[PDB]
Amino acid sequence: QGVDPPPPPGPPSFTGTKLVNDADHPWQPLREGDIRGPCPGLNTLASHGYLPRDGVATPAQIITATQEGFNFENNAAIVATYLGHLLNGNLVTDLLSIGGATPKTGPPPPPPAHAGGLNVHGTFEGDAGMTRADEFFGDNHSFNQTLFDKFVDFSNRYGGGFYNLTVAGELRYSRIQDSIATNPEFQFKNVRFITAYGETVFPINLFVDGRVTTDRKLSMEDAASIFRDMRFPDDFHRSAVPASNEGADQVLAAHPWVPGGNADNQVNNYVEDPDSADFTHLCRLYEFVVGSVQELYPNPTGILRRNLIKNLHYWWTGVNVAFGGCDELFPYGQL
Ligand SMILES: *[C@@H]1O[C@H](CO)[C@@H](O[C@@H]2O[C@H](CO)[C@@H](O[C@@H]3O[C@H](CO[C@H]4O[C@H](CO[C@H]5O[C@H](CO)[C@@H](O)[C@H](O)[C@@H]5O)[C@@H](O)[C@H](O[C@H]5O[C@H](CO)[C@@H](O)[C@H](O)[C@@H]5O)[C@@H]4O)[C@@H](O)[C@H](O[C@H]4O[C@H](CO)[C@@H](O)[C@H](O)[C@@H]4O)[C@@H]3O)[C@H](O)[C@H]2NC(C)=O)[C@H](O)[C@H]1NC(C)=O
Ligand SMILES: *[C@@H]1O[C@H](CO)[C@@H](O[C@@H]2O[C@H](CO)[C@@H](O[C@@H]3O[C@H](CO[C@H]4O[C@H](CO)[C@@H](O)[C@H](O)[C@@H]4O)[C@@H](O)[C@H](O[C@H]4O[C@H](CO)[C@@H](O)[C@H](O)[C@@H]4O)[C@@H]3O)[C@H](O)[C@H]2NC(C)=O)[C@H](O)[C@H]1NC(C)=O
Ligand code: HEM
Ligand SMILES: CCCCCCCCCCCCCC(=O)O
Ligand SMILES: [Mg+2]
Repeated sequence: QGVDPPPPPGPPSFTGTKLVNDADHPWQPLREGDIRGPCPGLNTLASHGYLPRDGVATPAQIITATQEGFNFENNAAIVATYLGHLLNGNLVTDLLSIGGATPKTGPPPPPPAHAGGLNVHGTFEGDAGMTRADEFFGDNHSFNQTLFDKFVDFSNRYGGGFYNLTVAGELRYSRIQDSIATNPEFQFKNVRFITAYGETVFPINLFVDGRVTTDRKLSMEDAASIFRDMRFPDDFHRSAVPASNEGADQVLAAHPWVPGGNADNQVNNYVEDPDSADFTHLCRLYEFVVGSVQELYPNPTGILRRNLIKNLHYWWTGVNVAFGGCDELFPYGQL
């Protein structure tokens, strides 16, 4: 009949480096029914058993796994997790697929809500990723070797054969240009505009071994291991401090860019969207997503309403800090 969802975990008691690829968290191959998706972080945590190996988890499990496995900073974890859960999870069973649809999330919600997982395109998952292709081309979730070859090429050209912040700036812009030129449905606004800059520094801040204190750069071997194989590097130690999107501002500054998309189902036709969230208007992202949730859940009652109210509040607790203060919205009132 349903779960009563607990508030998110706080930061871990211990926030230093440690071995995370350890005997208790072995890489294992996929079994029948195991779900993986567009996030290499969550994929790796699932494939090492930091998350349930089937790739379906509670918000609380995701937050603790990202903290334990990578030292993802607590508020960043809260912002990402409840965004994903509100839009793509089952609020009654409190389960989120890190990939596509699965009976493992339990009885479906009332449409147009779907609990279809992180693979669902258009409000969270979006275009111009590093190792995943745009949904327009037919597969937004699988590793794409051609795109990884470009990652390697840009690492050779700008990072001495490694991925570093200079490479991130160049690759992000070039990937936007690829999508402008080839994807007539290309969108780069609202949630995606914000998440696309953070995702380009996560490999530097979180995939580079935490024992490396200076000149942080990711080898192509380690990159392939995580992005393709969902496997921690041998002897991997997590970041020595909680971390998330440090340096994302510099990635944007290297090639200033404005939220928008290709208009009128045509390539090379990018039009700015002045109403979109951007990095000096972050609260628009909060308002936009609350609106999206109302479209998914036009008139909830009972346990569904209760769990929506709670999850919206949990998300706001992270957003309020991460975005430097946003007025909380109450689309369904209070408990
Ligand atoms: C991601 O990874 C990449 C790749 O690893 C990494 O790139 C390195 O980035 C750093 C900067 O962040 C680079 O280091 C800097 O290089 C600057 C450019 O150097 C060129 O020009 C120099 C200046 O020349 C003057 O004099 C000549 C006359 O001889 C004249 O023609 C010019 O017009 C000019 O006036 C020159 O010195 C330099 O050449 C030397 O070094 C090369 C070897 O690279 C050698 O072949 C030459 O014979 C010569 O010894 C080169 O041609 C440079 O200006 C800059 O200098 C500043 O800092 C140093 C010390 O910090 C001070 O001494 C100096 O006063 C300056 O203030 C600095 O050295 C580095 O070269 C990149 N490496 C590679 C391989 O690309 C990114 O940083 C990474 N990103 C992150 C975020 O980590
Ligand atoms: C892995 O990921 C890669 C990279 O995203 C996918 O490859 C891309 O696939 C798409 C779809 O086939 C390609 O898009 C098409 O590109 C044509 C132009 O290509 C040239 O120009 C680019 C640079 O701008 C070069 O990189 C490329 O090598 C070519 O020289 C366009 O003409 C096409 O447009 C036509 O169709 C659209 C859609 O209907 C219309 O809007 C247009 O008006 C037009 O008629 C189209 O956009 C894209 O070029 C591919 N990129 C690369 C680098 O290969 C893989 O499919 C994917 N595969 C898997 C399974 O891993
Ligand atoms: C906390 C919960 C998390 C959620 C809900 C989440 C969700 C997502 C989603 C939906 C994408 C696809 C983005 C898109 O196509 O637009 C993505 C990409 C990504 N995530 Fe996660 N993520 C989380 C945590 C993490 C962590 C901890 C890391 C790093 C350790 C990470 C690293 C990445 C990277 C690098 C990408 C880009 C992949 C690519 O472009 O090739 N994420 N994530
Ligand atoms: C891929 C996981 C992250 C997705 C969720 C990120 C949404 C907001 C990112 C941070 C934007 C600025 C906030 C900050 O700097 O603290
Ligand atoms: Mg994507």
